[PDB]
Amino acid sequence: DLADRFAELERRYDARLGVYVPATGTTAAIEYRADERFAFCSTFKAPLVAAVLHQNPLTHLDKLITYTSDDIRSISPVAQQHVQTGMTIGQLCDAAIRYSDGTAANLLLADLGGPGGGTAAFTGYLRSLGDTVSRLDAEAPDPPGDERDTTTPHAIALVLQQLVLGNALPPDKRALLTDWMARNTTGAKRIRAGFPADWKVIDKTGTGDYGRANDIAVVWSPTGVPYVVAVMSDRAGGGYDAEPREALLAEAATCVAGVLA
Ligand SMILES: *C(=O)[C@@H](NC(=O)/C(=N\OC)c1ccco1)[C@@H]1NC(C(=O)O)=C(COC(N)=O)CS1
Repeated sequence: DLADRFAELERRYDARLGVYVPATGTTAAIEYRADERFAFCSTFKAPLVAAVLHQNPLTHLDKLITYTSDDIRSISPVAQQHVQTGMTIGQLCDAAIRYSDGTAANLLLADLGGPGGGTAAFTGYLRSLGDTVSRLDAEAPDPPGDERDTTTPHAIALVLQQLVLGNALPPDKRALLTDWMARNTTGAKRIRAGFPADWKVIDKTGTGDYGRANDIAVVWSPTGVPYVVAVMSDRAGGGYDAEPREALLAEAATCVAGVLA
């Protein structure tokens, strides 16, 4: 029984854990706290890039964006390296997904445009995909329970499913998004750690205060059967400085993989 295993992990890591895997041909949906709200953290950057791709011709990826000192307000491993030259939209998408770059995400939000520095248009994009649940309210750089900047494992899984496996994006734009997630550098110790090496994993991570650790993935079996895996967690019991625990997500993913293999 998965629910007992998930509950066991919650006690181990003094955590709240949310899990959703959408149903397939032969597997029922896996769900644990799947309709509870958890902070997006950086996981919004995957649908954000989808929004930017959708909104523009593909050659918009070549548009150079300039930025300066006061735009670097959050963890931005790539954008800090290129502040003196600027970065193209394509480079920003790359950084936002593969390095979870905060500045890159803010600039992409600004590119999408509109009220709240792009957060309203980003939320509008999710609504267009039938997601009435998620909301983005602020930029990089939220107390536990607060509904601002939250999604649910259920909602974000269905969004990722449409983006990667469905037809939310035309194939050419879909492949750009899928490739960036495939080449992600931040996810080795999360969902990836729970699935055997002969399963393909693409993902976008999220990490925050109050022990927040997320990962959203699409995985493929050795025979090419895809599954969407959304795992979210926080550790409110440790306060603001509670350490995020990647191992919680690795273990949750291992339990899921055991059911799907
Ligand atoms: C997105 O989740 C974002 N994280 C942050 O910007 C955080 N603090 O600013 C409010 C934060 C808190 C703890 C760590 O960062 C970026 N994303 C990610 C990510 O995992 O996607 C990280 C991850 O660090 C890892 N791998 O442990 C930090 S920056």
